[PDB]
Amino acid sequence: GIVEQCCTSICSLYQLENYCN
Amino acid sequence: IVEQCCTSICSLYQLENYCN
Amino acid sequence: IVEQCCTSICSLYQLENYCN
Amino acid sequence: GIVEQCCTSICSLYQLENYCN
Amino acid sequence: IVEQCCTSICSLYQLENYCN
Amino acid sequence: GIVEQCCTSICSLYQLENYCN
Amino acid sequence: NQHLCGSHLVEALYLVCGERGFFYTP
Amino acid sequence: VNQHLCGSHLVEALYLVCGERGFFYTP
Amino acid sequence: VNQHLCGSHLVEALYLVCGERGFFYTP
Amino acid sequence: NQHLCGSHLVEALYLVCGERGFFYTP
Amino acid sequence: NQHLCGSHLVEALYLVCGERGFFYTP
Amino acid sequence: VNQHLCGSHLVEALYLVCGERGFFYTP
Ligand SMILES: [Cl-]
Ligand SMILES: [Cl-]
Ligand SMILES: [Zn+2]
Ligand SMILES: [Zn+2]
Repeated sequence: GIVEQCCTSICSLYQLENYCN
Repeated sequence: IVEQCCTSICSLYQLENYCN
Repeated sequence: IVEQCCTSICSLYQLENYCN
Repeated sequence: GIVEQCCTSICSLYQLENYCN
Repeated sequence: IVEQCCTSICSLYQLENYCN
Repeated sequence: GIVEQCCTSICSLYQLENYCN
Repeated sequence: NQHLCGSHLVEALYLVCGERGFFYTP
Repeated sequence: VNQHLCGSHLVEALYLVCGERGFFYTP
Repeated sequence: VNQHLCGSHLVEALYLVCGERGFFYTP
Repeated sequence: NQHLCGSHLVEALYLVCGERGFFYTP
Repeated sequence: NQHLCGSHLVEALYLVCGERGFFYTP
Repeated sequence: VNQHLCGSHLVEALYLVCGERGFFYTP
């Protein structure tokens, strides 16, 4: 999950753009 | 930057211009 | 939501409407 | 204290509304 | 404070007035 | 570095004013 | 700007909705 | 140091939650 | 508790990054 | 909005006042 | 206010630039 | 990961504190 993914390791703007609608 | 991005909303692209 | 809560300030109540 | 209470365990909006005037 | 610092930008000095 | 300095120990407003131009 | 409000809007939604999560659109 | 960043989000929440009622912040 | 402050910065980023496209937040 | 400023106001007060804490009212 | 935008501007720059860092001036 | 959320509050402070004087951010 977003949290699971991005609060353990630092996510790039690119990896965040995935959770967009 | 203030001039650019505070009157009209700047894209991730236009901002990236301001990186060091 | 922008229409609703960016012209007049929305209460915690009105926002709660926007939860998933 | 607010810090003592709410920075160790996650406080609900209800538990925060207590520190209001 | 809203009156003071939301019409004209307040300095670190003017804000410090509002500390408890 | 700013990070090195100020993310390990809490920096005062005065110590931050140093990284200003 | 209205974009600035959106930023404050989601933070709020974030605190209000919680585990329930939420959706934002413009 | 964690407590300091946390305090920052505390006052932000307190702001939304308290509103017109206002609040005092003490650590 | 770390995860909660983190979530806050997540949605902020998602906001900038997603933009007009919008997004859903779930923990 | 003026509400948006209040949000930025407290953050500032937060950094300026510190351990001393502070008060916010509208 | 325009000062409020500056606050949102740097946060953005912060997420966009990253390790590269960035500069802000008014 | 802590350092990243911290950096975010750093630049925010630097913004208030530096003001017209401005600043450069480097990690
Ligand atoms: Cl944080
Ligand atoms: Cl704003
Ligand atoms: Zn704002
Ligand atoms: Zn934070």
